[PDB]
Amino acid sequence: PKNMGKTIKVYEYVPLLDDRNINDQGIDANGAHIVNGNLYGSSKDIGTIT
Amino acid sequence: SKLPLLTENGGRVNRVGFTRLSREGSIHKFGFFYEFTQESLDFDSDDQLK
Repeated sequence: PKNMGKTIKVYEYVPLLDDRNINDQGIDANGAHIVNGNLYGSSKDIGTIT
Repeated sequence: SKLPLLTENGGRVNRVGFTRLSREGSIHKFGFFYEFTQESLDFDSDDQLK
């Protein structure tokens, strides 16, 4: 549309289970806050997901 | 060696017994959530964050 700048920016929502979900709002299964909040992210391991 | 072999004097020979086992399986509960503030959905860039 006219009367807006020459640039056009769109958003992109990242899944909960993705390594790009670098956030701080995270609580582990017991109650202590944790560094990540993406729930093991992508990480197709067994140990981390368990 | 272990073949069941009878004689003419049929008697208490070749007795066999059977066993019955069992297999179990449990039920577990999961879950997670996230929190937001009205000041994060009222004046926020996107209209359909929720």
